[PDB]
Amino acid sequence: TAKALRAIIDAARRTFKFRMNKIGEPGYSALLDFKDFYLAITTDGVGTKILVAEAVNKFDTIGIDMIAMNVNDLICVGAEPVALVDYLAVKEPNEDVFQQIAKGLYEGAKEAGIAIVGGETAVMPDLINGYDLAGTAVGIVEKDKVVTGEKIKPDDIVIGISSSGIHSNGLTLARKLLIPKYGLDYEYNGKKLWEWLLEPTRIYVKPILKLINEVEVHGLAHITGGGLLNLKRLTKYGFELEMPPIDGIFKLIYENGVPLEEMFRVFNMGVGFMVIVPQEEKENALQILNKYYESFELGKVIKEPEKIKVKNYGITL
Amino acid sequence: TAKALRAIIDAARRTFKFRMNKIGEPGYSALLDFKDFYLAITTDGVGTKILVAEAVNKFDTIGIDMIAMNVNDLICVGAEPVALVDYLAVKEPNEDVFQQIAKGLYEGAKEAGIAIVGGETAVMPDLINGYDLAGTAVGIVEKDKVVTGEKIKPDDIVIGISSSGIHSNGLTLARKLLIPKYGLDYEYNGKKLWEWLLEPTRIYVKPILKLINEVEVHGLAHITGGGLLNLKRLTKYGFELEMPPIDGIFKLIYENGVPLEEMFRVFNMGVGFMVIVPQEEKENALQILNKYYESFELGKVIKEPEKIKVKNYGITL
Ligand SMILES: Nc1ncnc2c1ncn2[C@@H]1O[C@H](COP(=O)(O)O)[C@@H](O)[C@H]1O
Ligand SMILES: Nc1ncnc2c1ncn2[C@@H]1O[C@H](COP(=O)(O)O)[C@@H](O)[C@H]1O
Ligand SMILES: [Cl-]
Ligand SMILES: [Cl-]
Ligand SMILES: [Cl-]
Ligand SMILES: [Cl-]
Ligand SMILES: [Zn+2]
Ligand SMILES: [Zn+2]
Ligand SMILES: [Zn+2]
Ligand SMILES: [Zn+2]
Ligand SMILES: [Zn+2]
Ligand SMILES: [Zn+2]
Ligand SMILES: [Zn+2]
Ligand SMILES: [Zn+2]
Ligand SMILES: [Zn+2]
Ligand SMILES: [Zn+2]
Ligand SMILES: [Zn+2]
Ligand SMILES: [Zn+2]
Ligand SMILES: [Zn+2]
Ligand SMILES: [Zn+2]
Ligand SMILES: [Zn+2]
Ligand SMILES: [Zn+2]
Ligand SMILES: [Zn+2]
Ligand SMILES: [Zn+2]
Ligand SMILES: [Zn+2]
Ligand SMILES: [Zn+2]
Repeated sequence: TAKALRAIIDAARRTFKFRMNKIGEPGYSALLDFKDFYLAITTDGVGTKILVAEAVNKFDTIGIDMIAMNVNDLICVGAEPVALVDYLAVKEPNEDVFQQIAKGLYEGAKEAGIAIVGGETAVMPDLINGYDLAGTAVGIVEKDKVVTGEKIKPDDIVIGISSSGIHSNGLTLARKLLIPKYGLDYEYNGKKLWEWLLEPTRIYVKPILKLINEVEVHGLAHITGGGLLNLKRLTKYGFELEMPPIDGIFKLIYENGVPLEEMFRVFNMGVGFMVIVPQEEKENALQILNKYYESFELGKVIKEPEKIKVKNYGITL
Repeated sequence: TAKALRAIIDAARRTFKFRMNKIGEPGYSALLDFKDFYLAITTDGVGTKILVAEAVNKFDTIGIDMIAMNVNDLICVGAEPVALVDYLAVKEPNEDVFQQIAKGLYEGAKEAGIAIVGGETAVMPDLINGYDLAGTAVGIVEKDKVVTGEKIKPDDIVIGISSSGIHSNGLTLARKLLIPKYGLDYEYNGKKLWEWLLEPTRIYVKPILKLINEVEVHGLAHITGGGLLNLKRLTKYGFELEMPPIDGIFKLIYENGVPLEEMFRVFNMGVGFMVIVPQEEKENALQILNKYYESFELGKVIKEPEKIKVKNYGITL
C-alpha cells in the first residue's frame, strides 16, 4: 500500500509549482495562501466502519464519523471549519439508507458548525458492492494564528479530551480480531460488539475554537490513525504522559493479544484530542474544555527529544 | 436514484443556516462568501469510465477526466481553479495502476494550472471491487466578476469549443448499447471502441480564463451530463443553435436507436464548452479561443424563452 501510494504523492508534490507566485499556493491539512488568510483543506473517508453499519442496517451516525475525521483535522492548525462536500458511492440507491445517512450528516454539520455545500453521488453497482462515504472540508485561519507546533517548548502541559468511538485504521484491526471470535452480537460491558465498533467518533470543533479564542495554545493534535504518534509530529521535544487506564473495547482488544506498544500506535486509548498550553494556563484550559467534554491533564513536554514516555505503562514510542 | 438522493440534498440545504452571518457562507459549483472574494467548490467522479480503463489496463488518462470534470465546472462561474484533492478507493494497491493514475493526474493539473494538495486512499477490498477515483476542486472569483447568466440577453451570440471524450452519464448509455453488440476491440472509423469510450474529456481552463480577461463574457456552460440542457439553465431566454454534424462515436450510438432528441440531452455532440458573448465580440472571442482548441459560432440568444431551437436538426428541447 505504501509503495503504490508514493506514486500519487510524488506526482501531487510536482504540481505545487503550478501555483508558484499565484493565489492559493500550497504551503493534518494543506494550507493554501489566499494572501488575507490561509484556506485549510482536508479529505477523509469513514473506511470499513460502514461495513458494520451495513451489517446492522444502522447508518444514522456514519455521517458524523465522516464529518468528524475532516473537521477535527482542520482545527489542528487552528482553522475554523467552514464547509464540507461529500462523496457517496453506492451499489444501489436505497431510499431508507440515504435517509439514515442524511440524519448523521445534518447532526455532524450542526456540531461542527459547517454547511454541507455540495458533493456527488455515484450509483455504480459494478464498482461498489456496498456503500462508500467520504468528504472534503475547508476551513479558514489567519496567517499569524496558525497552530504549527513551533511554539511548543519543554514544561508546556499536555491536556487530553476524552474520546468516543474508534477510527477506521484501528477499526480494521478490531474487526478481524474480534468479530470471528465473538460475533457482532457479543455483549461486552453493557454494549454489543457492533455498538463498540459503530459508535461515532467525537467532534471537537466547538471546544477547541473556544479554547483558541480564550487561551494561549501551542499545539493541537487529533488522535486519529497513529495514536500517540500524532503527538510526536507536533514538536521535536519529547513528552511525559500518564495515559488514562485502559477501558472499554480497547481492554478487550488488549486481552486478545495486541501489545500495549501497538495499542498506543493504532488506537486513541481514551483520548480523542490533545492540546498543549503553557504551564500557567492549565486551569484556564481545563475549565473551558470541561464545559463541553471531559478533559484532563496528561503530562508535559520535556527536554529529552522525540520519545513519548507513558509513565503509568512503561511505554516508549 | 432521484428519490433517495433528495434526502441528502434536503439535509445539506438545512445546514446552510450554520454559516449565516459567518465567514464562508454559501450563496455547477457552490460559492462561499469569503468577503474579499467567492471561493468556488465542486465535486465529481469519473464514474464508469474507469471500468473501460480496467478492461484494457490503461489508467494514464482517467486522472485527466477527474480533474477536467471538476475544473471545467469551476470556470463556468468565472472562477480561477486553484487546487484539487482526490479520493481514490481501490480493491488492491496495484503499484503499476497507481503509477498510471499519477501520470494523468500530473498532466491534468498542468493543463488546469492547479496544485494537487492532498487526498485520501482507501484500500477496501470488501468494499471496492475495482478502482474508484473522485475529487474536489476549489477556485477563486471576485465578487463583481461572477458569471451567473443574468447578463445574457437576446442577440447575444453562442460560441462552441470542440469536445474530446465522453462524459460519465453518456458513457453509461454507450457501454450497455455498444459493448455487448460490438465488443471493446471493434474498430470504428480508425479507433477501437474502448478508445472511443476511454478518451479523456477536455480541460478548458486556459482558453476560458484568457477569454474572461480579454473579452466581455455573459455566459459560460460546461456541456457535461445533460448535453444542451446545461445551456438552458444559464438564462430564461431561448436559443437558436446550429449544432455541428453528428460524427465519431455519437454517430454509431445514433445509428443504434437513440433518438436525436435524447442525443442532445445526454451527450456533448461535439461541443464540450459553450460561451455567450455580445454580438460585437464574436471575432474577438473566436480569435482568442482558436489559439487553444477549435472554436466556432453556434447561434444566438433569442426572445422566445426557454426553448433551444437546433435549426439544422429540427430539434426543440
Ligand atoms: N451526495 C451529495 N451530497 C450533497 N449534494 C449533492 C450530492 N450529490 C449531488 N449533490 C448536489 O446535487 C446537485 C446536482 O446533482 P448532480 O449534478 O446529479 O451531482 C449539485 O448541487 C450537487 O452539489
Ligand atoms: N490519493 C491521494 N492523493 C494525494 N495525496 C494523498 C492521497 N492519499 C493520501 N495523501 C496524502 O498523504 C498524507 C497522509 O496520508 P494518510 O494520512 O495515510 O492519508 C497527507 O498529506 C495526504 O494528503
Ligand atoms: Cl474523527
Ligand atoms: Cl481509535
Ligand atoms: Cl469534463
Ligand atoms: Cl458526452
Ligand atoms: Zn511559492
Ligand atoms: Zn482515512
Ligand atoms: Zn483525518
Ligand atoms: Zn419510497
Ligand atoms: Zn492579526
Ligand atoms: Zn504562547
Ligand atoms: Zn477523531
Ligand atoms: Zn505568567
Ligand atoms: Zn495565565
Ligand atoms: Zn481556581
Ligand atoms: Zn446569509
Ligand atoms: Zn458525476
Ligand atoms: Zn461536473
Ligand atoms: Zn514493485
Ligand atoms: Zn473589482
Ligand atoms: Zn456585458
Ligand atoms: Zn467536460
Ligand atoms: Zn459597440
Ligand atoms: Zn467589441
Ligand atoms: Zn477581422
